[PDB]
Amino acid sequence: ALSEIKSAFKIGFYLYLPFVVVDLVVSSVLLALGMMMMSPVTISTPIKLVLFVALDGWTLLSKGLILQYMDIA
Amino acid sequence: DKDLLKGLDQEQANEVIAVLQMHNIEANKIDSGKLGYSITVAEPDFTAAVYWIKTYQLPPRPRVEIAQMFPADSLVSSPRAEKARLYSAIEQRLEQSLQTMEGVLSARVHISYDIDAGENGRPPKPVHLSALAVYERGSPLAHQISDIKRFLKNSFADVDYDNISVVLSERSDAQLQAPGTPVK
Amino acid sequence: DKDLLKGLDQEQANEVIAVLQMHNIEANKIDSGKLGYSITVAEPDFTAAVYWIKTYQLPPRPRVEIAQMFPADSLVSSPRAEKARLYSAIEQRLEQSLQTMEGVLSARVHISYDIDAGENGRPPKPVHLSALAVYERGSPLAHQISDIKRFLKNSFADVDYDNISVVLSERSDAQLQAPGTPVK
Amino acid sequence: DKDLLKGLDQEQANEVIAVLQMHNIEANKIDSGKLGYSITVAEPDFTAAVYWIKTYQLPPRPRVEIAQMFPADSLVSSPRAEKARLYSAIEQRLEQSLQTMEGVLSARVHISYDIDAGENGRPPKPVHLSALAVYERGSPLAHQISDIKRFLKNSFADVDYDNISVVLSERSDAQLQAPGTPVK
Amino acid sequence: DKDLLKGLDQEQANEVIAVLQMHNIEANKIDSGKLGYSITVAEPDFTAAVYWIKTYQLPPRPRVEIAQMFPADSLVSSPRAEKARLYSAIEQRLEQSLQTMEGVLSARVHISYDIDAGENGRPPKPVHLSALAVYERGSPLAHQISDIKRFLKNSFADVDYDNISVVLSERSDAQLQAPGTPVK
Amino acid sequence: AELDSLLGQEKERFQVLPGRDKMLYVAAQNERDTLWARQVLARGDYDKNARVINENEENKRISIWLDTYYPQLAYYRIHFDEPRKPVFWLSRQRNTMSKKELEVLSQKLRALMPYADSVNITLMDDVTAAGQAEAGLKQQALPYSRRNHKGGVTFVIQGALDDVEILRARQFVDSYYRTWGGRYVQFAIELKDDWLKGRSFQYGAEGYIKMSPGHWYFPSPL
Amino acid sequence: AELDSLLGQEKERFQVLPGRDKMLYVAAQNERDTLWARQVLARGDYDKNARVINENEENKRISIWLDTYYPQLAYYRIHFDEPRKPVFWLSRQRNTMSKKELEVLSQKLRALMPYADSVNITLMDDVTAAGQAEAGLKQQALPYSRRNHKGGVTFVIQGALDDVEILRARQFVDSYYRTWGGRYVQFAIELKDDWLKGRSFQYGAEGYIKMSPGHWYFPSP
Amino acid sequence: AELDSLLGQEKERFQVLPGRDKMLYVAAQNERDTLWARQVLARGDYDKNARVINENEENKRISIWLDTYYPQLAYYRIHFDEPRKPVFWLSRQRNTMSKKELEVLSQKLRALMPYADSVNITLMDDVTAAGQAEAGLKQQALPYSRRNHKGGVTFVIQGALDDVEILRARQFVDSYYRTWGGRYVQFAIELKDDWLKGRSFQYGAEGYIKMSPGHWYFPSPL
Repeated sequence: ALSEIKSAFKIGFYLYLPFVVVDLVVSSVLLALGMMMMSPVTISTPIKLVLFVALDGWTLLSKGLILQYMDIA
Repeated sequence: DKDLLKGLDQEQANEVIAVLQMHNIEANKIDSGKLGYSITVAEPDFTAAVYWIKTYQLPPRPRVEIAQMFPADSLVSSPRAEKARLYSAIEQRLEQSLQTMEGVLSARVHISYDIDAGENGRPPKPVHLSALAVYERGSPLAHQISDIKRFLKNSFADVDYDNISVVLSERSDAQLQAPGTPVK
Repeated sequence: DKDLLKGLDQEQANEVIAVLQMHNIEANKIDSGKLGYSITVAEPDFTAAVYWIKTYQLPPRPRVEIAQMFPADSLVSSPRAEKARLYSAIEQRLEQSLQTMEGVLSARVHISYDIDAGENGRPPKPVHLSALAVYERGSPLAHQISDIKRFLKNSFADVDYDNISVVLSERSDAQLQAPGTPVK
Repeated sequence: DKDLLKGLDQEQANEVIAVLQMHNIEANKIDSGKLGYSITVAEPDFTAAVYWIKTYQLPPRPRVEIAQMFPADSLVSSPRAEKARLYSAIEQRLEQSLQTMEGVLSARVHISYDIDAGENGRPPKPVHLSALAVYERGSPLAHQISDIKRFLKNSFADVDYDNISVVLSERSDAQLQAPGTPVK
Repeated sequence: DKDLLKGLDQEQANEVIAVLQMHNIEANKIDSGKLGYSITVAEPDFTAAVYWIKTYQLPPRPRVEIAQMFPADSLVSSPRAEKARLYSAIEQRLEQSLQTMEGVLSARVHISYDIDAGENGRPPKPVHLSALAVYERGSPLAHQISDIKRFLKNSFADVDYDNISVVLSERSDAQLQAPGTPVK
Repeated sequence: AELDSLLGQEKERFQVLPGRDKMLYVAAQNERDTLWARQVLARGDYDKNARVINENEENKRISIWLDTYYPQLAYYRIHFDEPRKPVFWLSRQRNTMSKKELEVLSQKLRALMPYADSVNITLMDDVTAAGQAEAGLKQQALPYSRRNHKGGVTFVIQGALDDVEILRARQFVDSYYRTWGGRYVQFAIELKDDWLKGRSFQYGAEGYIKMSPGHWYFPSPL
Repeated sequence: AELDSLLGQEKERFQVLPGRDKMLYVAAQNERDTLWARQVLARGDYDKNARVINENEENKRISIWLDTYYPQLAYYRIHFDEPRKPVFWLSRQRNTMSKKELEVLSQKLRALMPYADSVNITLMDDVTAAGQAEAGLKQQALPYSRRNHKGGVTFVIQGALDDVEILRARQFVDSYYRTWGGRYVQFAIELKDDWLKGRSFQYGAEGYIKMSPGHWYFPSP
Repeated sequence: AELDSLLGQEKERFQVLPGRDKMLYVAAQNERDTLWARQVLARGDYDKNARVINENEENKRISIWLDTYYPQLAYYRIHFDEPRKPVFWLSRQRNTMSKKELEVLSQKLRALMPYADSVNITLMDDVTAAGQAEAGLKQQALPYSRRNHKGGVTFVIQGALDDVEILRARQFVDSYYRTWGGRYVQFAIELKDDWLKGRSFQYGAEGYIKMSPGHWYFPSPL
């Protein structure tokens, strides 16, 4: 069990990495305009949510996680 | 000198002249500058040259490969779009390797592609190969079929000798003499 | 004086000339600086030179390799791409090491590609090899087939002697005399 | 005076010269400053020299090594790319150490790449080596196959004397006399 | 006065001259400031000197080390890239200590590398060594196996006397007289 | 310019024969020198008429005339070592010809080849043609299976052969057809895998194939 | 100039023989000198006619004539150690020739070799030809199997040979083909992998191989 | 421009012999000095013709002539310690030539070498050839397996030998091949993995039985 919490926490960081690029590239285009004060979270979450289902995310990590364990499909 | 074709390619005009000179009519590879090449035939040879253009389907289309519609420039690529690009480079490298044998002028190799087995619950099927070849004449081309099946057998994981079909043929007659201008 | 191919590079022009010169026609290679080379023949030799361009599929296309379909400049690299870029550099190093033997002028090695064994929990299959070679004439090329098998057997994990197929052949007859200018 | 190749390299021109001087035809290494070297032969010796360029596949391509397909400048580096960059430096250092033996002129060593075996839960398989060598003539090259096996048996984890295959040969007859200019 | 190499290094030109001077041909080393040295040879000796450039694979590549594939300036260092940079400096320090013995002119040591024992629960295995040496002539080179084996056996944690492989040899005959100018 | 000087520098590979029908035959010995000589006569830098002959082409051409004017003939090959007096190898134990019509055939074959002066007809024995074919097939350690029927034998070489048994079985057949012809004895090399690949079977006169541990298949008696 | 001055500097590796049909013959001794001397005559710096002969392809040329005009003839090799009087190694126990037709065969071989003056024909036994091939194959300690039949003998070398024995075999077959040729005795080196590397088995009369603790393999005799 | 002056400064490592066929021979000693002397005669800084000979390659050249005109002859080596008078070591117990056909062989060996004056033929014994190869192999404490047969003898050294036994065996075979040559007795050094260095036993009901020497070896778990 301690080897599975270790093997899960370093997969979730790799998953974490593209999103940080997204909410760092949408928060910096507001400061290029005169938008220094508006909150970028309410703009970050739809542009992060319509990209993950359009690129078929939840059927890409559900396949890639079961391929570690068994001969799926 | 009525014109027939224009806007062609360097290799598209060398096939039109090679077809028309086989049927006793001459042609002219007139350069058009920045437009390309243009083939002009004589006036008595215009009816025959139009009929052999329609019959032989000239000018030739560019030859297609499977890895041309799954380009490697996209930011994401499916495993379906990565196995078709791997197999399309294997079936070209095997075609380049078959031409260096003793007597072969040209060849063509096909491999069975795999689509549904990446996601369906079935294991992937066996691999099937198919080859064509054109041999220099004077060759006993019944014995050459055992040197191509032996070379193509263990270049993959596991194929049988029943899953390989080789259909080869000797080349045509030589064309050496000039066609001849119409006596007018 | 008629031109048949322009814009060719150096390696393409030296293989168009070497094909035409063995069929008793004389070609002329003309440099043009930035626009590349160009090849011109005489007037009686044009009907035959177009026929050998069509038959031999000249100019030669560049030779393709599997490592070109998966470049190392991509931001993400699948394990199917890293294994495809590994086996294509092993089969290039093996054919560059076969030319350092005694009598070999050219060689070409193929490896069976296995890519789907690593993605899921299936065990890998055996690995297959296949080679071609061109030898100097005067050599007993029946006993030269055991050294390429012994060299190729333990360059991988575990192969047998039934998964290696070597097809080798002596080189063609030497062309040393000049073609001959047509009198008129 | 006719040009064969141009835009070559310093190490690429001495191989074309070393091949043409073996077959009784002269060559001239002309430097062009920034554009590279160039090699010209005489007009009676142009028909044979194009034939040996086509046969011997000149100019030689640069030698490929496995550490070039996985460069060190990458932002991420999988353990597949660290083991491939490691084994590709061991088989370069071992073939640099084989050239310092008594009588060896050149050599080449291949390691069996097993990259996924240590990753998977299955135990890693045995490692196989293979070597080629070119010896100075006058040597008893049947007894020297045991010193190379003794040298590279203890350079890895667990190799047997059955997983090492050494294929070696003596060098060619020396070319010391001048070719000779064509007299007309 | 025909040049054959230029742009060479200081230690590269001393390896080209000492090879040519062994075979009765003399060469001139010419400095060029920033563009390196250059070696020229006489006209009757150009045919032989090209043959020994091709045979001995000159100019020499710089010698490779395993610590160059894993540079220390990288921000992320694996345990594999730290264990390989450790062994790649123990391997150089041992061959630098082998040259200070009584009669050794050159030496080369090879440590067996272990990588895939640290990341998984597999235990490490016994480490193997291998050596090469060149001794001054007139020395009993059969009794000096036990001194190198005794020195190497206590520089690691667990090695056996049948896990160490020493292959050594005496040096060549000295070249003391001048080549001589080719008169005509 | 003469014809022997309009060809290449090496005046050893070609041989010009003065024909009897006011022509001039050049005799090459392979298909690369035949195209080397046909390019000269096709570009038209020679005034008179000339033809290029060969060994395999002329031996294929004369069998079309002989397959119409002399059917049911047992012959092997026409040999052209000296191209002025060719040798016609005829069978002995298969013909019904006396001494008169052999001279008639030797005059009608002379009229088909204008470069020749006389055609020599020698009768080769019929048993040594298959004795050399079997003894040369046993020295190469090749497995084979001889089938005897009237007017021709047949050697079948099948199974999974390795790379030495293909290269040894091809250099012998091409060296035997060159000196005997493929009229009488025929080799059948056939590289295929083993029949009934991974199936256990019960051979001999009442046979079945076990498709599974519980599946019997009853084809032809294996 | 003369032909021996248009060749290389060292006038030892080429022998220039005067013909009989007003032609000149250059006798090289391998393929590298044959292609060295053919570039001279091919580029055309010589007035009259000349040819380049060899050891191998001259033994290949007069076997094409000798399988048309003299079939069923048992011979070994035509030796050219001195090119003006070659030696013809004919067989003794397989020919039916008297004293006269050996002289007619000598006169018909002299017409085939215009550079020669006489042809010396000797007769060798077929016992020493197959005896030196078995004693040399036994001295190198190689595994072999002899198969005798009429008009030929073959030696089969099989097994999982190492890298020393495939070099000892090649240095012997190459040294034997140079002397006797492949007309009588033929070597067949094919190498296979071994099954009983890690298996336990019983050898002898009742032989089997245990491929597993629960798996027997009975090989066919 | 004399030939002894066109060589190096030290005029004691070469030796120029006058020939009978008007040609000067330079007798070098090893392979490194043969190319040092061949470069001089290749660059062409000498007027007349000359040849360079060697002890290792005049014995390889004279055996090509000898196994065509005198087959089934038993001999060992030709020694060139005095190059104007060599010694030919013939076998006494394996040939029955008389005195006259030994003087004809000595004159035909003389006409092959134009630098010699008289070839001296000595008959060496055949027991001491295989006797000094066994007595020199027991002195280095090496494991071996003597195999006698008709007209030759072979010594096989198998096993997982260490680095001292490889050096002493390779250092001894090179000192025996120089004296006797590999025509009669041959060594078979080969490394494989078994701690019993060549010998093998089988165990039943009485102790151990020394097995026959064979090709199959038992790999050693140890």
